[PDB]
Amino acid sequence: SMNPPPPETSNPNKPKRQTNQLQYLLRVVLKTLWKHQFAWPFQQPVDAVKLNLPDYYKIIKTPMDMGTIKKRLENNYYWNAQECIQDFNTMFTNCYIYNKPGDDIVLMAEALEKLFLQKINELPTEE
Ligand SMILES: COc1ccc(CCc2nc3cc(-c4c(C)noc4C)ccc3n2CCN2CCOCC2)cc1
Repeated sequence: SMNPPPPETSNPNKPKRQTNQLQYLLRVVLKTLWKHQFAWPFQQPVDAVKLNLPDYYKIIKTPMDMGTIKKRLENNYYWNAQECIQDFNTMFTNCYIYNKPGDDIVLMAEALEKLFLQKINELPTEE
């Protein structure tokens, strides 16, 4: 029932670059969701022990959270913008898999995902 180690956030064996899309992903997308009233449950890995979720890591094999995404962006862990977009999508999908329609956390994830999609709509073009 213990938690796994958190996802990696710093990659020493990978080159680094600054693109307009990565700048938007941190400055607009991540920062807009991070400041939202509903952000706390998504700001660090799910602590299944503290929250009394013993089957969480039996069901969710690709955990992801915004604290991880934020550190990945700040650390230039991503080379392609799509790597970051897929991490946001994984985070929302995990919430939907584990929880039920009508659960408060699901409504919160749905509101954050709608906001994510509104901001992704204006992602700049690839170089
Ligand atoms: C006692 O252990 C903790 C552990 C983490 C946190 C951070 C906030 C938090 N993190 C959460 C993750 C989830 C969640 C996600 C995300 N995916 O599935 C589940 C299920 C749901 C709710 C969460 N909440 C608020 C929970 N409430 C209000 C705070 O006291 C506990 C009850 C607070 C307390």
